[PDB]
Amino acid sequence: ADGLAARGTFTEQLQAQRDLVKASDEYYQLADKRYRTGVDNYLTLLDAQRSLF
Amino acid sequence: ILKRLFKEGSDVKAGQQLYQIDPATYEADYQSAQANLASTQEQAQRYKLLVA
Repeated sequence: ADGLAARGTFTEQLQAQRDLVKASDEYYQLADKRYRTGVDNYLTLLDAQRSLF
Repeated sequence: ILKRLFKEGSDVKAGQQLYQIDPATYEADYQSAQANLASTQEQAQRYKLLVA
């Protein structure tokens, strides 16, 4: 029964954490766009990589 | 006044440089305004690419 509970609600956690990884990934992509344009320095891009990892 | 340029008693056109008053104190703020323009121009041309 506890395994059926985990199979019943771990999908609604894995989809949420995958959306979190995708949101942080496109956050890092926007921070890399800001860096390669030249607005912010390299340390904010390293903070974006810290959050994505 | 540094140098008179026109020929006296001659014809002038609409916009001929007659005299040349000393620009030593009115070019040394043009460099300041040009430096501020060279900063804000690069900032605006980076934000124009970054808004897209």
